Amino acid sequence: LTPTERKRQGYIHELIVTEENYVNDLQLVTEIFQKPLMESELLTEKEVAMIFVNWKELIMCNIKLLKALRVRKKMSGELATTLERIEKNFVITDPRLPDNPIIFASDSFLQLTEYSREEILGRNCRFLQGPETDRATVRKIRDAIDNQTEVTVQLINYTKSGKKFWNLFHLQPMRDQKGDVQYFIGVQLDGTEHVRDAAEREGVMLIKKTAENIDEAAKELKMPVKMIGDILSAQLPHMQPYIRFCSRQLNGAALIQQKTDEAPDFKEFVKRLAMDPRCKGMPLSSFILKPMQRVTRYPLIIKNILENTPENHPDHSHLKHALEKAEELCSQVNEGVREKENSDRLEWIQAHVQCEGLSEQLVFNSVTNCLGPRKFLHSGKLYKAKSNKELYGFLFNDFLLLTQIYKMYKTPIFLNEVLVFHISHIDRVYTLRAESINERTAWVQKIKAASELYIETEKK
Amino acid sequence: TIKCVVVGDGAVGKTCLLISYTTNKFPSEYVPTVFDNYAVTVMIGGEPYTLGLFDTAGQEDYDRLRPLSYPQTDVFLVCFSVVSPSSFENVKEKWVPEITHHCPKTPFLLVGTQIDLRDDPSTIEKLAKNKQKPITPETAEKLARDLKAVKYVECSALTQRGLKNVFDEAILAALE
Ligand SMILES: Cc1cc2nc3c(=O)[nH]c(=O)nc-3n(C[C@H](O)[C@H](O)[C@H](O)COP(=O)(O)O)c2cc1C
Ligand SMILES: Nc1nc2c(ncn2[C@@H]2O[C@H](COP(=O)(O)OP(=O)(O)O)[C@@H](O)[C@H]2O)c(=O)[nH]1
Repeated sequence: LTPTERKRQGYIHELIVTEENYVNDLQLVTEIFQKPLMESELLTEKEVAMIFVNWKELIMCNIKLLKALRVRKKMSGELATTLERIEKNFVITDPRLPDNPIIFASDSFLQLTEYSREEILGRNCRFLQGPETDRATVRKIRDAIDNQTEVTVQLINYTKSGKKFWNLFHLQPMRDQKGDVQYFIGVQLDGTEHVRDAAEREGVMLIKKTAENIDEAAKELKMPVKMIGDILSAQLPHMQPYIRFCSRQLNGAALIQQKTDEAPDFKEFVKRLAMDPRCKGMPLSSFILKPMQRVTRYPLIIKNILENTPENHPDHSHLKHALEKAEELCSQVNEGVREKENSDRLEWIQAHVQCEGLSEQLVFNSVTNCLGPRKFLHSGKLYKAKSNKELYGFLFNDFLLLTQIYKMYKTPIFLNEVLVFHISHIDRVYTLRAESINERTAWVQKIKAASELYIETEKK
Repeated sequence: TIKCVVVGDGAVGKTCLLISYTTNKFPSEYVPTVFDNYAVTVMIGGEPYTLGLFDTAGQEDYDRLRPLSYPQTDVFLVCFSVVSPSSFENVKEKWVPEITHHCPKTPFLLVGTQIDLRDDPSTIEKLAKNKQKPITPETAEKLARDLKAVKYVECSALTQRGLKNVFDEAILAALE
């Protein structure tokens, strides 16, 4: 096993194992946190929905994924228990995989060759060959594989230790219903000499009949497929509920923290729920991170599976497309957090700011002139020098709105004609006092950044 | 329970030092895993303390997902590879300003990682080709003062040198 291919088997293992633990962790929260809190009646139905939100929808979303990953591993388990009734020396190889690796080795083959199944799977059967092995006979086996036809030859093979033995070897393809070759069956009949006449004729019939049983006992069974990207590439586009969860999970964490401080009964109640040994000593709040942590760790896993998957591997075409779809999901979720917060801020402003003395009806949550959707940036208490009027400003990406504790103060100051504490608009010069130096830093840095963004975009 | 969060650039060794600390062994290349939220209990002066360990790996390039881990954080671990200078620059340019913004009352350590590669001849060769030199502790201790970090620590998840010490000093910083 090459170090590269060994890492691949390890990262594919990581994907499924961590998925098992993740789906289980989702179900733990529902069992010992969500359902108890729903009955506790310390939170209203709305308050519970503000915390766990579509947790249930995330579980069904990943179970469908988990079952798909399990079926693939189950194929090798159901097959092994089926081909266990055949106590003969045989291996099964996958031509569609690089260098035609052994995807299955019988128990009898391992006893004869003195090899373990872990030292064999994923390698070409050429390791059985040695010094006295007739290279001319070996090329007869190669041709039959390239020609996709059966063959039966006799050649010297060696064990793990080096014990010599003649091998009455029979090879035959395993075609599907469509007619294409998908697998190869290799039956070994160990001996001590090169069998001839009646001894050979009998042996040839035996191994050929053996291969016929293997082809039938393993037929109509969807064979173990050594790839995992095909599933991920088709399952990840359905991870939409993650966009919804993470966008609203922040309000939920702040809801619990609030309920925790202003109610000592609530804090102790939740802590007792976390005393479940299944929690490994972790609080409820940390479990909320797991859905966000899972999507961000999907590209990390897939990327490592991909970088240990060769170009000529049929999984490379899928893993590459899956990693693209995985990274899209994170971005959509990442932006989903930004969009939900933005809407929450703007809708709050829409029904709290009175717009009088204005020509057009100002809709905050709408489209700007050249920047698209309007974005809230900063807002804080602002005192006007030489007047000391209690003002309050809402900074956006396109303009600055000055209000008063909300009734509008003046005409909405656009940022394509604003300058940078001292803030300058065309001729008019505004002098505004900040509450602190750090807040004066926050305003200046954000106003200048938003102003320059407007200008450069307008200069196109 | 003390919540400790590990932050820093990608591939600086955040996940490894977490795994190597909790599992007492450096992650094999053939058996690689992620780091779920883990809790360990160490003994300092006869007093048991419980650490809440969080891994922010995979979030570095997502600005709205990163701060989700930040609430209720008791101590941060701002990480940089002593071999990677760009990870050392993002300390004062990104990570320390970011945790100061979200958690201004939360103390943080300056963690230099992968210190076992600082003497490695093969690694210095690659850094020499880009006119770069591995970050000496004297350099990093200067950044620790300038950014008002509690202190500076070095560790190798591979050698386990000063690995235990990092999380020990992390606890002491959260008891201030
Ligand atoms: C299913 C199967 C079983 C095989 N079993 C043996 C075997 O037992 N002994 C052997 O020498 N070659 C066996 N081979 C052939 C080798 O795997 C390999 O294809 C052959 O030695 C040609 O090697 P080459 O491509 O490097 O020239 C088997 C091939 C297949 C497809
Ligand atoms: N020599 C050495 N290598 C390390 C150490 N820590 C991490 N690495 C290497 O860094 C690579 C990825 O680091 P990782 O733990 O994923 O960093 P992260 O992405 O920030 O979490 C691994 O392949 C390790 O070989 C260390 O202490 N010593």
